[PDB]
Amino acid sequence: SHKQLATEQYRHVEMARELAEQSGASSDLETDHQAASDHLNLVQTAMRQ
Amino acid sequence: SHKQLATEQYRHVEMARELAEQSGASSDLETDHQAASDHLNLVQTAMRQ
Amino acid sequence: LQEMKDIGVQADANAEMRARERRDRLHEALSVNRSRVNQLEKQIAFCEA
Amino acid sequence: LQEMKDIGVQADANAEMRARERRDRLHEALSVNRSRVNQLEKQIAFCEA
Repeated sequence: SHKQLATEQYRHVEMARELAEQSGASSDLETDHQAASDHLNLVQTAMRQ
Repeated sequence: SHKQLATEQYRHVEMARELAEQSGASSDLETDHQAASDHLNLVQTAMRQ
Repeated sequence: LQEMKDIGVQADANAEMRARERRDRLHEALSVNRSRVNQLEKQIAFCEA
Repeated sequence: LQEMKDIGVQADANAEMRARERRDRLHEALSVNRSRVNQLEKQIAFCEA
């Protein structure tokens, strides 16, 4: 029992040390997609012109 | 212990329900905010012209 | 000028920055609310499990 | 035309649709990534407790 749980904890630590990075990357990507939508709007405007 | 389990079940049901409500609210707000940003861009264009 | 009439937006500068402020704070408030809802839902799942 | 080139956008309808579709797909994929992070964080919490 004692040896099982510590290893399980370490595996979970690894998984969290992946999730946090995916989260930060996702937020940065959100900003990037906002900028991309801005570019889309610029193109939209350029259509009429 | 059976009575405590039943009571916790009740509490859980209540909270889950209200949170479903809030999730729906958040989605509607998302749509609203899309429209909002569109409006902002429109206004900027009007400025320039 | 006909194009200004077509767009129809009154688009005043005061209104301009005001609108952008309103909508941007609205975006961020939305995101925060979504995060809070997610947090609470995770708590509820904890309790159920 | 000088205005066109100052904004510098190519302003071709085909590229406009393609870019907008790609950015929308990236929005959706990123939302999927955030959701995935959420579910895996839920799993982290469950396992840890």
